[PDB]
Amino acid sequence: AWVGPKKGSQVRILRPESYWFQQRGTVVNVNQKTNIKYPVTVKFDFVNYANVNTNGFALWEVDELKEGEYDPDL
Amino acid sequence: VFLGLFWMYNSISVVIFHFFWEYQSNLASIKASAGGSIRALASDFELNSINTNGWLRNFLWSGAAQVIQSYGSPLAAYGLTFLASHFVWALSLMFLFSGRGYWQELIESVLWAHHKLYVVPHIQPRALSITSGRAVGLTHYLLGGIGTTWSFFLARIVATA
Ligand code: CLA
Ligand code: CLA
Ligand code: CLA
Ligand code: CLA
Ligand SMILES: CC1=C(C/C=C(\C)CCC[C@H](C)CCC[C@H](C)CCCC(C)C)C(=O)c2ccccc2C1=O
Repeated sequence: AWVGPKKGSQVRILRPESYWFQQRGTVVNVNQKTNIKYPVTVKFDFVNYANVNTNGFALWEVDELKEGEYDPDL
Repeated sequence: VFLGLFWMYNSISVVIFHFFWEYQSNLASIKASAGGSIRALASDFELNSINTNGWLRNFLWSGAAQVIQSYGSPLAAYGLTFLASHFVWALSLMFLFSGRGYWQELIESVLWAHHKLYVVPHIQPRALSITSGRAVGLTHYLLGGIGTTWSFFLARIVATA
């Protein structure tokens, strides 16, 4: 079975220190291996100060959002 | 090159100060009259340009009367550019003394204020890079110093000559 957010679904970042904290990003892929601590790879429209907009997150650091339960205006 | 530009500014500023004081001293000396032929020293430069206090009193403070008393006269523009040059030069000090990180954190707080009101610019606000900050500071420093000297020299040499 698939564990974690669905591919391509918007998620809100719950990692306090992340540049996109409480912001929204699109899930690229979730590594379906139990040993991976940060499988959820999320892509963001905004780039951080390192000019990188893709990062991996833990399962508990991302909140999957429904198709219309978030704010489209960020 | 960034530091050498400051030192070039210092060098050329001292050079033009030397030239301007020598020029004014020669103009005053040739304004002996005709009979006065013992200039002794006089030569305000030759008699006073031997101290830092001598410069600060008899050149900068002495000739600044023309540029600071220019209000209401055609040299009021020189006075205003004098003030603006001082302003730009202190703004340079702002850019040169400070650093990128602080301004980045300040912009983070300001950008939170923006996001709170659904403003959210997408060209993400980043403060000037370290080299960009140094370059802006140097540009403002050169502009302010050179403009101050420009206004001072022009007001002094137009009002008195
Ligand atoms: C908010 C911050 C702030 C402000 C506003 C000032 C204000 C000033 N500082 Mg300053 N300063 C500050 C913080 C500040 N200080 C701090 C924290 C430090 C570090 C300790 C300093 C260190 C410092 C130094 C070392 C010096 C100053 C100086 C000055 C003066 C510049 C001369 C002047 O009035 O030019 C403005 C006056 C004018 C007449 C300009 C108006 C006319 C011009 C030509 C047009 C400009 C308008 C502009 C372009 C807008 C038009 C838009 C249009 C084009 C569309 C002025 C009183 C200088 C000074 O007073 O020397 C004695 C100076 O040398 N400051
Ligand atoms: C008295 C106020 C004052 C003045 C005179 C300047 C002047 C300048 N700033 Mg500046 N600045 C100011 C306040 C001021 N600043 C303040 C308060 C801040 C915020 C803290 C900044 C932040 C800032 C940054 C971040 C940067 C500057 C830069 C510059 C330079 C731009 C170079 C240029 O013209 O590119 C164009 C070059 C040309 C050759 C164009 C031709 C010259 C034009 C035609 C002159 C006339 C300008 C224009 C027509 C006047 C009318 C404008 C409009 C009303 C029509 C110039 C020396 C930039 C540069 O710094 O240095 C690296 C830069 O990156 N400034
Ligand atoms: C390395 C780069 C470089 C070089 C070679 C020069 C060269 C020169 N600059 Mg110059 N300049 C430079 C960078 C440089 N500049 C920079 C970066 C700035 C910006 C701050 C300036 C700003 C500047 C100004 C504002 C002026 C000059 C002037 C001059 C001229 C000085 C003539 C003079 O006083 O004769 C004196 C030198 C001699 C007569 C040569 C002999 C001196 C002694 C006796 C030699 C001893 C030899 C000894 C036997 C052997 C020694 C060996 C030992 C070293 C091991 C000369 C052509 C001046 C000029 O052109 O006025 C007309 C001038 O007004 N420069
Ligand atoms: C708050 C006080 C204050 C501050 C911070 C400033 C700031 C400034 N003034 Mg200023 N000024 C002030 C008050 C102030 N003014 C007052 C009250 C007056 C009287 C009305 C003046 C009259 C005045 C004049 C007439 C001039 C300035 C200039 C300057 C600029 C010098 C920039 C620089 O780095 O020079 C670098 C420093 C130097 C080049 C040193 C020159 C000063 C000494 C006395 C010359 C000594 C020469 C001697 C041979 C020793 C040389 C040593 C060598 C290694 C440097 C700067 C914008 C000058 C300018 O445009 O730039 C130079 C200028 O022409 N101001
Ligand atoms: C203030 C400051 C910033 C912040 C500067 C920023 C964010 C640049 C943006 C400033 C805007 C573009 C000013 C626009 C021009 C002004 C409105 C004044 C010109 C027009 C008036 C004369 C009317 C840095 O990024 C920085 C970096 C490294 C060292 C020192 C510093 C530094 O001192």
